Amino acid sequence: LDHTIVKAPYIRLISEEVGPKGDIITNFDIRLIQPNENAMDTAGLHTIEHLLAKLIRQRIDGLIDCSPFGCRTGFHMIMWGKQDSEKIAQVIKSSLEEIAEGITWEDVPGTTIESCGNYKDHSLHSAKEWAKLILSQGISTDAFERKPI
Amino acid sequence: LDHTIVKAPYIRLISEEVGPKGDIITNFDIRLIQPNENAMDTAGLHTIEHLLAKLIRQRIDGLIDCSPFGCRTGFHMIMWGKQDSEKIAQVIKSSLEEIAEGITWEDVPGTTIESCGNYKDHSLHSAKEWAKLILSQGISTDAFERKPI
Amino acid sequence: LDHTIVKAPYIRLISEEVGPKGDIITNFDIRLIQPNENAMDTAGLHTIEHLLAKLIRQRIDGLIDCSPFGCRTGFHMIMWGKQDSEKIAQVIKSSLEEIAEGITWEDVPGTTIESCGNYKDHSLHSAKEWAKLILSQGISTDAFERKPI
Amino acid sequence: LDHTIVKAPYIRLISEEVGPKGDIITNFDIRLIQPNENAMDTAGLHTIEHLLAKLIRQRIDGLIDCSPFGCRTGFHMIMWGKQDSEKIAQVIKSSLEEIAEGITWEDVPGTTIESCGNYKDHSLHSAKEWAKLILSQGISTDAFERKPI
Ligand SMILES: [Zn+2]
Ligand SMILES: [Zn+2]
Ligand SMILES: [Zn+2]
Ligand SMILES: [Zn+2]
Repeated sequence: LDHTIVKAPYIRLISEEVGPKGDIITNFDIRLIQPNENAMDTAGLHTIEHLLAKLIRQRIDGLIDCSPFGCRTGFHMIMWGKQDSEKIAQVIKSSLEEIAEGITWEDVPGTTIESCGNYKDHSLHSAKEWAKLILSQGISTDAFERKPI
Repeated sequence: LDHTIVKAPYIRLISEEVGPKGDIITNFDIRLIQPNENAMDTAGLHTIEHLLAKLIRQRIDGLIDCSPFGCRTGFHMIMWGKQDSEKIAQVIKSSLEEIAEGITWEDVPGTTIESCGNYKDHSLHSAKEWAKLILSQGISTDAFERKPI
Repeated sequence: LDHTIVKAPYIRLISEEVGPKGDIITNFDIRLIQPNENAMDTAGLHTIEHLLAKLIRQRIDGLIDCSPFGCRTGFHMIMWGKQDSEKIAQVIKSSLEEIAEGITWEDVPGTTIESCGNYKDHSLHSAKEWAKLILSQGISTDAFERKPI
Repeated sequence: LDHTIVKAPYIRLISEEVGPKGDIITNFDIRLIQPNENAMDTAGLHTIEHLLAKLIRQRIDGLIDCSPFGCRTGFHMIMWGKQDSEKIAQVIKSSLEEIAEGITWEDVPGTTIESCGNYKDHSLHSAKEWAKLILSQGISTDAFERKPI
């Protein structure tokens, strides 16, 4: 991927893989922030990871994992089956809208020393303001051209 | 998982997943740091993420993804097929040893503004030093008892 | 200073600088975290920095600045005039108790986009939890020998 | 200060304080990054803090302290004696030009486990790239109007 030509926020299919018995696994680039222009702080990124794990699964089947990028500009989404980015775009948009306006502290799973490996590094405040910032730019179903929604 | 009773560094099989056509996937908790005692800085975590993606693929097949935890105490690793924590521990130990000694700056893939979403946030110094710190503690095949390899 | 042999949390006087006309300025190392064993996440550190600035001024005059170390293990405190490392200890301890016990979000100053240069990177959750952790280890008045206030 | 309308990078005199014997201390806002649009990662910020400490002293007298902002968009600079925002801008510009081109790993002070409280969290690569990015935008002598030197 040439990171200098994409336009975030976008949803991008990274790859599809076929297992031996023929199951398909799709990998998605969920870019929340424009590469090299900004990066999410660890606390909000961490809280958004916990929330997205929950919210996505309420909205769609087949989620294997949703882990953040080391570069902190988004999330790697792994799913069973072919998926297509417009459905994924709507799942992410809807989830972000819930984080922006709906989630309270008690809806954030795993914020104790027993259930999380860095439980101090959380921030609902950061997650809500990031979600709002990301939503205000529109979620595009294409990475190279703006196609919001 | 009770993060208070584990002993890091460890490799722990999280789950095996069967897809619709019977294909097996395995998810691994690659725990490099004791939960809630410390956390990797973003720069070294990011460089390690890049190097692991390359080093793991050189040593084993069927890697689907290896993404850092939002808590910054390790990596979530996903593979095709049944795998068991013993061979994964070896692959991880061997990769960390190469980071610790062998690797130079030109061996780190994706450190340019075109190839990476946050290309400034890298540190080979950090990656090397973290690698050696983790190695010095030993990599266990069990999360609850020290069984180093 | 040899960071390997200090015992944190501690307060340490670093130096007294004398002005051109004889005013004295004192520098303090406020070490909240054991060097190289851990480090505070940016959001907690940022929130604590906002709170400390206000809370310290409620308790003592002559504060010139209280800035976070680049290493994220504590704060640099600059004060007008000669000052006692023991009274500094009480002022910090008293401040941490309030963050731990009696601070709400509305009591954190400068948490808006107009008033702070990274207003999303805040966490009262992190600040409160770190303050509790620090207080429970005790604040020493000496860097090399546990002398808790 | 209204952070929404400043135009970074800039140098801004925050305040002068007088001591009982008539000594002047000047405080500066060294804003390297546009508030709320981006933030320096900890490693780059940490390495720059170590370098700015020596580089500034080689160029001007009276430096009391140069500490990072908790918001990670710049540095707080404290000096003996009367200001000169234009002269301060020149020193900062000159120091950044040195970081971008003249500094090697061995030129960074405090990068061992004895001499630094988080010695793994350093990155010459990050410091150099940030220094280049900042210089490409120009250092203004006025926070509100671009007067780049
Ligand atoms: Zn967590
Ligand atoms: Zn990257
Ligand atoms: Zn702030
Ligand atoms: Zn340092």
